[PDB]
Amino acid sequence: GGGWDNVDQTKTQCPNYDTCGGESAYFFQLQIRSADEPMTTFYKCVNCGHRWKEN
Amino acid sequence: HYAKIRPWRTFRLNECVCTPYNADFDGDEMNLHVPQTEEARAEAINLMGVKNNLLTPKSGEPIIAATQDFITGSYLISHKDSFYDRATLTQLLSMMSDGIEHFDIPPPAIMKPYYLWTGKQVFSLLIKPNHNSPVVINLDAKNKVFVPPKSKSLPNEMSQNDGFVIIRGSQILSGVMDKSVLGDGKKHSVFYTILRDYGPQEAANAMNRMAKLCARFLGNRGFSIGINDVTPADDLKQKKEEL
Amino acid sequence: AGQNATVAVMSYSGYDIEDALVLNKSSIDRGFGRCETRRKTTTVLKRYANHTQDIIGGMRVDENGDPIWQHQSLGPDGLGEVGMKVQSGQIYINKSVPTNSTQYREAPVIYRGPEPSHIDQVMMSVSDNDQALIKVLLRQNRRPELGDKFSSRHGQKGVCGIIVKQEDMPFNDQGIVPDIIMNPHGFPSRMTVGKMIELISGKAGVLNGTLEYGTCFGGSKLEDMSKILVDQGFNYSGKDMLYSGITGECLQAYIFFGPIYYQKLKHMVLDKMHARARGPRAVLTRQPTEGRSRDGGLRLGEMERDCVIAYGASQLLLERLMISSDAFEVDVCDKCGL
Amino acid sequence: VKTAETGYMSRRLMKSLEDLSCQYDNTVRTSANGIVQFTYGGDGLDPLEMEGNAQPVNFNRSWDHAYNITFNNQDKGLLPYAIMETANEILGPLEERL
Amino acid sequence: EVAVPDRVAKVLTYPEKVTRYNRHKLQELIVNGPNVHPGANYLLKRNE
Amino acid sequence: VSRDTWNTKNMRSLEPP
Amino acid sequence: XXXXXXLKYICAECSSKLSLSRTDAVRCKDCGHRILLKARTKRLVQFEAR
Amino acid sequence: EIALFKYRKARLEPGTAIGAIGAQSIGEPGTQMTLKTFHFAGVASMNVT
Amino acid sequence: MIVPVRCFSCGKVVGDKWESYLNLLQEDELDEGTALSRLGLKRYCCRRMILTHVDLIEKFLRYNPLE
Amino acid sequence: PDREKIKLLTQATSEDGTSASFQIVEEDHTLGNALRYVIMKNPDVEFCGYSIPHPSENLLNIRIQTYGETTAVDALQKGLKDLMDLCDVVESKFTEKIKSM
Amino acid sequence: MSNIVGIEYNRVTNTTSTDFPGFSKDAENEWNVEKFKKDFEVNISSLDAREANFDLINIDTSIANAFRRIMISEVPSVAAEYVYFFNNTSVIQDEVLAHRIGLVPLKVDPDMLTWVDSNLPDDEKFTDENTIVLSLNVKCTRNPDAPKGSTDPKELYNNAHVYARDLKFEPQGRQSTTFADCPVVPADPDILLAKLRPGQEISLKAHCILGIGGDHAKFSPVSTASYRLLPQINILQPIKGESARRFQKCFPPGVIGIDEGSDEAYVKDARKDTVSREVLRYEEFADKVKLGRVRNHFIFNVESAGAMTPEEIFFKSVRILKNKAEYLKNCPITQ
Ligand SMILES: [Mg+2]
Ligand SMILES: [Mg+2]
Ligand SMILES: [Zn+2]
Ligand SMILES: [Zn+2]
Ligand SMILES: [Zn+2]
Ligand SMILES: [Zn+2]
Repeated sequence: GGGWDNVDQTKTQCPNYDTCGGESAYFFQLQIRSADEPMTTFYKCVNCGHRWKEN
Repeated sequence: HYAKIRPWRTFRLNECVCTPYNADFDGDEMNLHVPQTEEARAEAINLMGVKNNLLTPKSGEPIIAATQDFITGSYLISHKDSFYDRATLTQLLSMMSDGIEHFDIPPPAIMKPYYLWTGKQVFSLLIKPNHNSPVVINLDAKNKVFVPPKSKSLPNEMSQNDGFVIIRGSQILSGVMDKSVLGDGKKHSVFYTILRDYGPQEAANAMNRMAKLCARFLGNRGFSIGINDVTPADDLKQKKEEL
Repeated sequence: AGQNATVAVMSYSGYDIEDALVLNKSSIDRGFGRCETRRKTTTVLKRYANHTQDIIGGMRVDENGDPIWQHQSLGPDGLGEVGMKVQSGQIYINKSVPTNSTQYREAPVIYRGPEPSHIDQVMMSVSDNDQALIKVLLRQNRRPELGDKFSSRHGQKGVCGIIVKQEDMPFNDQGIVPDIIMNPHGFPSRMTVGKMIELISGKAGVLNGTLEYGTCFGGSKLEDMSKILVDQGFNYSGKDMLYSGITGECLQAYIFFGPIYYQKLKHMVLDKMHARARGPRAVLTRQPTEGRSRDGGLRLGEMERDCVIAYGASQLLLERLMISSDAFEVDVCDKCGL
Repeated sequence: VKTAETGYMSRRLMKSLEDLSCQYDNTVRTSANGIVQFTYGGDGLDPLEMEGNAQPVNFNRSWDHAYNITFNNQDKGLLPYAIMETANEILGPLEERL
Repeated sequence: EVAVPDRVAKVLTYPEKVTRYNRHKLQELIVNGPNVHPGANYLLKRNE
Repeated sequence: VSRDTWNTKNMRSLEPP
Repeated sequence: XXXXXXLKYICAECSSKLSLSRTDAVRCKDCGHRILLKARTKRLVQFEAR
Repeated sequence: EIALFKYRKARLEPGTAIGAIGAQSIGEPGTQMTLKTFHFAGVASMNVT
Repeated sequence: MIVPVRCFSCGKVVGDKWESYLNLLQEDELDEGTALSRLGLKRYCCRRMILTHVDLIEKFLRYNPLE
Repeated sequence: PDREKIKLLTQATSEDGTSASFQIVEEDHTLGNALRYVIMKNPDVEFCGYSIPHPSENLLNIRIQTYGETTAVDALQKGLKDLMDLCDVVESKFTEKIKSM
Repeated sequence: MSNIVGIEYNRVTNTTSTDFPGFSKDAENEWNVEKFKKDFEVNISSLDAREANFDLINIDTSIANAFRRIMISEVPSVAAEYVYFFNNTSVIQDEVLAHRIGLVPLKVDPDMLTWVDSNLPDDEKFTDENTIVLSLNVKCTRNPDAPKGSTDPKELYNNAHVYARDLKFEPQGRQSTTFADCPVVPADPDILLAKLRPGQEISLKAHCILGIGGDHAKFSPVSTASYRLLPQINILQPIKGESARRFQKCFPPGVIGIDEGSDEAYVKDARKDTVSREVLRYEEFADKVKLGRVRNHFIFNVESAGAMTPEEIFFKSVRILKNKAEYLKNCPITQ
């Protein structure tokens, strides 16, 4: 099945908003840059599942 | 690029073209090469030129576009609370250009009690300074923060915030100047549309106009962050503690 | 190691995007960020098996009695005069090496520096093995310029993007003007609230006459600093109203204004600026040398070759990789491919 | 670890596609003149030149732009069938060309 | 565009050939010489 | 204070160098 | 009118004025110190007061 | 007219280093993703690389 | 090293107030804040120029090589 | 006769005047903003504004656009004279108050 | 709105002039003297030998800022430019000593020097009308009568501290007579130029020329020249009893006062007010107070470095603005 109910959500509209009106997106933050750039946040739309990284 | 001889000891570049390089003026060093033959020089400036490479070949989405402060200044100008009288508007346009561009001042959005222009008119003039300029842009775009209109039946530009951008005849009718409209990766960008419809030179002229305007405008307008912008409200403390 | 720069956290001049800083001219004039570098050069007058050793004589003159330019700061001893300037090409240690190591070939120590230095210490001594030892310290004052790196104890580094006149800088009611302007865009993503608290605590400390404490898990409480700020007539949040230096009007937003400790980092653009047109080449491969001190060239790696290929620029590939690196007119026989 | 690990991956991919170029007959061929693709992507379309979602033309923006460019309040709107006749008069010669 | 230091502009040169179209410009550059930026560092004669 | 100095004195320094 | 312009060695520890003749020694003559420093030059050194 | 012009302009040009462009278009995004598979905390799905 | 002649931000002369500030601290002791206010250092830039200065020249003179 | 101080930029100049860009060397925001204010207080001026194209150049391009009545050169001369009169008034008031006290 | 700069809790409003024809249908506020000449007022709050506080009333922000910028960066002053070290045996590097000497302000009045022309040879460039020569000759010798345990270097050694006063004016030709009544002296003579120990000497002379603050800060004649808009505090509804005391504590002590009998709070002196918006964070005076700033009322505070008087600095600034306007007007426009 799936336990996506237990995953941190946030209020972000996916890039594919015209196809799916998703106001929420699962996220997790990683610092995949040098320690002088800020952290990177990865997203996953709750309405389509489209993943993207907003950095 | 085209060389421009300057007095200091650094390689200076427009912040719009930092994204393809992945550069961030934190001590970054970049290598400059001077081609030595006519054929190599022509090939460089015609195939690898900045104007000819505003889109990444991996997806075609624009990659040379507004950076952080340019986006913020554009948003603050296009913000619905922004009203400018004639003197302020003409100074804004002169900073947008080098003072060497003709501008056809349109009729003000507000005609009584005062002659006030909105910042969206300022950006419409940024796109199309006068009647001789051929850039006529028609665009529909969603800003990255778009709260939907109060009803499902209402059109997208009736958003409660300025979250939907409408441009008709290079006249910005709604929406703020966002990252989704002036930044990279969006095929509904203003610069992407200007490029695809009128040429890399027109797109680059718009980008330069926007960069100069933002650079000269943000400092005089004032934009700052402090402890009060991150301090929680007193009610928030209690709400958080109980939650 | 640092200085308490008057910092206004605001967008300014457009030259402060992406970690770039705005530096006050006339703060640099008054000595803010002013550093210096001292470099030593050591030479040994080594004795040889043939009862011979190096000497440091020199300073020949011209027909008018003055020394030649190459020896303009050399002294009779043949070691650079303490306190005199050396430009590029001059000698500060006139060493000569024997030709049969009676006759001494010249092997002097020549200053190769884009900016002149000043001899500030010539140490004449002997090593533990009765061998003459010479040490010359070259000091060089350095103004903070465009591209010099600064940091602020919170991982917020960045080079000087522009240096602007004091009158163009924004000012407050008392005429206080920032030494450094740093972008507000560096705060939200890096999430350095410690830097804001440092600004406020430093402001309250300078206004109260006491150094404050920012110890981990402790330090001076923000409410106390805000109380000090309010007592002296300032906003509790450290946000003062400034006027524009170029328009004179009130800034429409209150500007985070106060002292922040800023450190000047060792990476100066004067030691990084390198450019080569033609010069020394590797003996084996006949390609440009690979060091800045050796007037080296910039390597165009496989990655840059791949990028130029993806552009489809065949002539640029040819010029960068053959014409401008190593072009050899070989003789090839048509009968035997040798 | 990613730095070097991914660095070779990109170089390796290039080594395999180093000599693949679109020919003048609209075929993708190796340096040995052997065919890899008879038409690039089965489309012949450059990914750098697609204005829509992986499509060459954004129909909605194109229609809006055309209507605004050619707008004139003094102009007779075509009947719904006449629009189709104009469309089939422009497209359809190109259609029987194939 | 890129803003190039005059210090590195005075070392990084372009080998421009003299034609009927740019001879006066190249003469002015040669007179300026290698120390004033709108100048020239080297000259290569046609028969040398 | 409260006395003019510019009226009496020729402002030589204000000439353009 | 107008206006015109405008071998002593030092012991490291004893601060004595030395005069090293032609190939004599590198020692201090007052104590056994082996470290000597050139004194400041006697001629003009000009700086911009900036 | 606009649609036909755009479709004609979208055609791949002969001589394009399309193989090299594809290699870089597949490799440049490959330098931004971690070699360790990072998952959303709570999915508890199979650990496919 | 030694107290700068002017404040970095204003240009107000603060190099003629270092010894007076030290004497205010030692003779007839005051708080640092009121000693800075007594000298006329109203602006916080001129205040920090004196409050944060580290007199390293007195420590460098302990190694004077031409005694 | 200083012919290198203020120049008319011919590429950014309309026909029959009424629109012109003037390049003034060795000037900056000080003269630029005051001149822009004074010129904007001229009822024939519809567009005034200056830009310093680059901080590394002592340069100032000031754009004047008028209606059909007068020319940009006329408006610029009028603004300069009016700034002169403004400074006269300020000087007179300051001198009077300094004398009085 | 209307000429008052709005001071809110989160933003500043009405920062632009809006006093030009074209702002509204009534094409008023077109430029004319005898209107500016009648409206404009000067109010000199105080005048000292080094500080001036005066008000420019009914003048534009652009003109006032032009004055301020000229004062800071365009009024000439005399400072040391070239330092010729005969001997610097101290611990401070020569370049550092030269910088400090240049930063020393000299009490030499301009208009008694001529601008140096750099198009001439060094041997003919410096004249008596052109340059001030200041010598510094100081030598540190251990004080033999030093008191027991007298750590203080002042009693331990002679001339252990170099001061700006140690710089001595060397009159050259006419200077001997022109500067006879006014020998060039440092405005601040207690500036600690250097600290020396026995055996260390400093011997130099400095050539002090006219310069411009925009060129180097050492030539700027003002410690700070700046203005502030006159604060305006409007009490919309009566505040009384103890909320009045709480209101009074949100301002500097002498800003607003407490009335006797009336017991209401009233604005006693808005000039003494630093705009901190401390009253705007309390949600009980939110509907009772309105903070503002008069946009065309400027409170200039000019503090001279010491060379000239602040009133002379301000007049030189307004004259500089007028003179550049006149020079530009007389210049012929080249195509
Ligand atoms: Mg970085
Ligand atoms: Mg970087
Ligand atoms: Zn979605
Ligand atoms: Zn053969
Ligand atoms: Zn000794
Ligand atoms: Zn200060």
